[PDB]
Amino acid sequence: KKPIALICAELYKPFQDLFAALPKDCSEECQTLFEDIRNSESHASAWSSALRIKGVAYEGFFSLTNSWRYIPADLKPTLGMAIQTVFPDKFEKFLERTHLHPEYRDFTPDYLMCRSAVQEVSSVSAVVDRFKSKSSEKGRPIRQEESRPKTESMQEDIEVDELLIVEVGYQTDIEGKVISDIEKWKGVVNLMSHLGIKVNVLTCADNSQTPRTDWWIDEKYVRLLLNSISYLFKELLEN
Amino acid sequence: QIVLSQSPLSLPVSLGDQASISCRSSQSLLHSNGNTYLHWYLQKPGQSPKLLIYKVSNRFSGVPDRFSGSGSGTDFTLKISRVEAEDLGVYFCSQSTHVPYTFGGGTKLEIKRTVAAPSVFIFPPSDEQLKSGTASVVCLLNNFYPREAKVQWKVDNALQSGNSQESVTEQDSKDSTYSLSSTLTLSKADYEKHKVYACEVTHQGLSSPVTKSFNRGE
Amino acid sequence: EVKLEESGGGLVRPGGSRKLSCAASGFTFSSYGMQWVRQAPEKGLEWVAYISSGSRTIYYADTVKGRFTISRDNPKNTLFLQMTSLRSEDTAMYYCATGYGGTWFAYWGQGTLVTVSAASTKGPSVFPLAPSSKSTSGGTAALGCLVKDYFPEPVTVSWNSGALTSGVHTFPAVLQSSGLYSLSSVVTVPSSSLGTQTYICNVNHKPSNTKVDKKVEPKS
Ligand SMILES: [Mn+2]
Repeated sequence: KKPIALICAELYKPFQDLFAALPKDCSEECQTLFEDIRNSESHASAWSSALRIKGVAYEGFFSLTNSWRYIPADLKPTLGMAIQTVFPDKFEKFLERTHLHPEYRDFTPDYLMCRSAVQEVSSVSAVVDRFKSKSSEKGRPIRQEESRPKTESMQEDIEVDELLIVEVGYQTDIEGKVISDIEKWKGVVNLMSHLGIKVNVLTCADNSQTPRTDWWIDEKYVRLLLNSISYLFKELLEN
Repeated sequence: QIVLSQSPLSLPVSLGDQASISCRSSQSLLHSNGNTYLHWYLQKPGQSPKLLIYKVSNRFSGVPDRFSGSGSGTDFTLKISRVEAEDLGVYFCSQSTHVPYTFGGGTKLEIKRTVAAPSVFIFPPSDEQLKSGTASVVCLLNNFYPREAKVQWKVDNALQSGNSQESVTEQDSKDSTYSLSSTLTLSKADYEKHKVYACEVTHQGLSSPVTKSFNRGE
Repeated sequence: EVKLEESGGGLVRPGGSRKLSCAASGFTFSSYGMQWVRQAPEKGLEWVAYISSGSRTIYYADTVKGRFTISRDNPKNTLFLQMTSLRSEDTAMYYCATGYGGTWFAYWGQGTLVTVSAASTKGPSVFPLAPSSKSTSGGTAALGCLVKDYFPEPVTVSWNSGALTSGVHTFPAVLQSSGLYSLSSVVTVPSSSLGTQTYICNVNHKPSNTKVDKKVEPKS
């Protein structure tokens, strides 16, 4: 019985608390989207907007929890970009081996980092360890794959550049998300093995049923999403 | 797994001469990071291994400079430019490019010397042991070179098999010879039913095979 | 000086367990990967396990996987190898090593001997190898001792409390089908000293706390 616009007014404060905590660029994108919902003629149009908010806000909060930079989708580097700038001596070979699979060059993960525009991180192993720790401590489904030429050992007398590819998400089928993600990147990982490039792929996901202390985002951010974007989804259906 | 094939299995060499030892890899040891993790070790008799050369050609700090290594990919060599007495022992190559880290089977460096024929000695069982129900007969091949020797037991001219064991010393660090023992073990009852206990030794330093025997009751 | 000191070796029953330790000194232990290597008697070297400085990466030989755990305590400068479900094939000298800057074996310990066997500790029977005409060549006589049926390995043999070292050949032990060991030790001496010099072989077998002194004499 409530019009979509009136739904947005009742949730004015929860959504103000949301926009205040998200990173700037992320906060603006959700704000634009929110006014699209408020001015949404249809329930279909509103629903797609709400979904995009759910994903954008969650990723902003994932950036905050890990102190990583939130990158709007438009600015996110592709795999080819990372290879070209981070491993320039191998980019030509990278092209030849992606002739039969050129979509590899256009793979765009949520986070594309390298060891200290590809973002930088102080240690890739530390990031993998904390994912592996919480997965083991709380039972949270992850998938994780490292490139490895032949059966090469790690070495102590030299340092090599390396990539960390990360995929995140806020959807109800958590196992389905990490399974599909790792399957998408498997060919790439195997490609990187044959080029001698060291990469790690991580993938994880939360849904609203996950206990508020066990998410990949801080619990304070869990309450912000549950109080705003998830209530909005409930209002949109019951009206 | 990387198989490392060493040749020769053993290397006789005169003091002051050069020596080359070959290590063949079943796959390239070039690591994607640019380095090649092939290394060389000397194990002297009784001691733990010592690193000689790491990543193909870097001499480990403190290692005498008569040792050097070269190669690339799957072919690698260790050279001792001028062999010294202390270089007696087993040389191993090993890689750490791939997991599992693996070793070659080892090349034994042998110091060449003039042929030396064995002194052949024989010892009847002692009365203490015979009191306990068994009879060991010892045949000793002392201070011989080179190592190839053949030692067989004959009791009353019947060849013995299945009842003797043999043991050989490492190459002596002072005189470069070998010593060998062969022990024939019979029951006391079997021992007292035969007379002639003989040790037959073949070695190139002898003009012909030497049978060294005794009569039981003598 | 970089030093690695292993301990923890000894006798174990098949299927049994054992923990090796390695105390490291002379370098910043916590900054370097550590390794275990082993050598079965009379055989070549075999790599066992590696562990990175921060313990994140661990590698095992396929033959110890599921039975051996490598670990370390960096504030205590100690490397460990926990051995379980051991087999006779695991009998070996076990060395800890490090590359002090790479994955090569630059520094090694003196090693610790692990024996996996159901044989029961036993001191040796020591029998004389008496000098005689059958053991004389020129002015030289050979004599010795037969050191029979001891377990486990380590036996030390010396002559006249160590005073007699020239011409001594103590032979490597043979593992017998009984599961015990035997060796012999011989020495050549001037035949002119038989009956004027006394020859005593001293056999020390620490695992059974057995020390045997055997006088070796020409026989009547
Ligand atoms: Mn995502």
